[PDB]
Amino acid sequence: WRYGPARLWYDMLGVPEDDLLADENFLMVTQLHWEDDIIWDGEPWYSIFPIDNEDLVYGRWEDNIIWDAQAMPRLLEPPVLTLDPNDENLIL
Amino acid sequence: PHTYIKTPTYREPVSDYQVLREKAASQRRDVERALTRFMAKTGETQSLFKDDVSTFPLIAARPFTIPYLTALLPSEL
Amino acid sequence: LSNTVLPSESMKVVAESMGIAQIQEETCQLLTDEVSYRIKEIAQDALKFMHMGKRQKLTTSDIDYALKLKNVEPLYGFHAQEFIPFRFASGGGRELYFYEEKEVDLSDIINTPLPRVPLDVCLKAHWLSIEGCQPAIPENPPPHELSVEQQLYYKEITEACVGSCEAKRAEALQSIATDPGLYQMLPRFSTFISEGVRVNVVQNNLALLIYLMRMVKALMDNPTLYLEKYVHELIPAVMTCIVSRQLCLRPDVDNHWALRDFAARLVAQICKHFSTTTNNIQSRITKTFTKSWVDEKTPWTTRYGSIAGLAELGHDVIKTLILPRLQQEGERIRSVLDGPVLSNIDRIGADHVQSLLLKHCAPVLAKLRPPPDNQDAYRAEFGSLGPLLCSQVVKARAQAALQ
Amino acid sequence: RLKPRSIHELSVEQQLYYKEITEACVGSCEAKRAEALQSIATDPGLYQMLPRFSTFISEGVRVNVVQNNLALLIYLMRMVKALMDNPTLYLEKYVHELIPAVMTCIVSRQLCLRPDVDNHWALRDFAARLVAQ
Repeated sequence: WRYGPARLWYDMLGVPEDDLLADENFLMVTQLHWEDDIIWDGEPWYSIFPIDNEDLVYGRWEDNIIWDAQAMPRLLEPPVLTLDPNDENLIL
Repeated sequence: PHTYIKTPTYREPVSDYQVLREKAASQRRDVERALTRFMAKTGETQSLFKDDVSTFPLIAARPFTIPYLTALLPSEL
Repeated sequence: LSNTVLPSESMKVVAESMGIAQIQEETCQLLTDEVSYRIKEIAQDALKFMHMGKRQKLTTSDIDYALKLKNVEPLYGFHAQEFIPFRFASGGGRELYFYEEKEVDLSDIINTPLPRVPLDVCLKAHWLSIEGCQPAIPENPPPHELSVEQQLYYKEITEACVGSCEAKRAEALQSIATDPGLYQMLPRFSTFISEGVRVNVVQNNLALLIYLMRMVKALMDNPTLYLEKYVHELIPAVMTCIVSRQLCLRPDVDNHWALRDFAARLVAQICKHFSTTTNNIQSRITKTFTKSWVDEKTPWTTRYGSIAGLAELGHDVIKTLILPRLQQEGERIRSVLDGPVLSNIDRIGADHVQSLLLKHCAPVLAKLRPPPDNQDAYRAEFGSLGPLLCSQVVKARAQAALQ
Repeated sequence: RLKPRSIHELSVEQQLYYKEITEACVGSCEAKRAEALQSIATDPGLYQMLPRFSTFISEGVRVNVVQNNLALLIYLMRMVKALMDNPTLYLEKYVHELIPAVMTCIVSRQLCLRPDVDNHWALRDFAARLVAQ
């Protein structure tokens, strides 16, 4: 949607239609300090909640950022928003 | 049941009119307070008390060249 | 594309108005390529009175001037003010269209209101251009949906972070970081940020990317709003300022380097606060950084971004990702100490990569080595990382003395 | 555009199973514990519920050493031991939460009186050292 959120970007663009990579290294037993995580009486609240997102959880947003601008599958484009309604508290 | 059981249930929605009125009211009050504090901080400001910008900032009164246009005309129509 | 004629079934209908019962299809083809040939010769001769008498409309007096030209008898009754009406007749199998003419009492044409008398042709002079542009005389041409409160708040907050002045930007970021009710405007901010970082590919603006990364850093510091669901747009935007190659308009003088370590610190924070074992945010970010770093052909800017993010993740990551490829420093110093090609940009980026590498690998060398470190630099690659490690041990001793 | 609502990745039989196993593993009755521990030790479908078990363990020990509740801890360490000897599930994605929980159990001070349950405290350390080794 050209007139929706991100209209400022659309107007600026001027578009008007409408071995260290081994899997184990990354397992969190080899990358997390158990002692550090514990509060240990020094001066959370999650996972008893049922559902999460899909894109952030599954998609490769890391690929979103064209590492090389010249080799781009998509150049400047309308990139229309989806108005996809979700989350919560949102009245509609 | 765990051996071969699946319950594809939905998510209990909020139908509480009281808490929905409270949520919409408090969100409207908070966004209008944030908007008015941001607009009073980034412009000319007045104050009911001497040197009072942090608490109760007033957007300063600016004169219009034609005041009936901003008074009488409807903005949502 | 092709020679278009009247249909042959339109001549069977005409031949039955005459009384001809059966007309064969070769006769109907013989009729319709002649009458559509004479239509095109009066279509194009009416157009010669539309053009020579300058009208661009093709009134019905143009066709009557062309039928007069081809000697054929005129068509009476087509100068009155009419239009194109047609009336459909369904019938029991015979589909057609007709006129449905109407009547009028004769005394209601004798007693019609007369139109106003016409005016005679006169001349009028006026200036069209006076030694330049046209004058402004009247003979010339003239030249789910956010409420209004939060729509205005969204407009003011987004236009305060585009770069008119710095003080309004600082107050807008201190608004975003410290307001309680900014939910219901989080998806709009996420869309704005992700599309604005995308718009860097059309215009390589470093400044607007620094402003969008400070917008993300302000969105993270808000205690009231939970970005776990809407962080999906934010992380590619944050990693954008880390793994893309042209972050600058003038590559040599623009410090894309800072939008690199700022966004790397940002993505280390975004995978400290939000990485859960169901998410796999940190493992999937390390895997993208790792296969961007280990893979050759990658530019020195994107390798700088990969090393910067991996080194802001923590100490064990640089133990098990950076330290195996320390021999790559030799491949770097191939193009730094040595080479006639000196005036290229591949030297400033290479020694920036070198400085970041030895700055981050000095405490890692201080953690997993002896306290002496006599010729560790000689044992190290290029003998420089080892000097940096000695400097790091000295800094650690100074910190211990301060404690 | 009102879109549909998502569903939790556990079934309601699986979620009820998780609730029964966790309310049995806090050791109100000993036979209930022992079955729940054997159920943890040999359920093949106990993957895809394992984040919620690891989070329940980790979060529990940290708010259970605020007041040194020894049983709550001895039951959680037995739950860790029952999680480990299950052959089907893949554990080293979750060991970064499991190890600092056993570490504090062994290296922590006892907020409850030390003399009465010192033998159990030594046993709690012994369970913690055995799982850690």
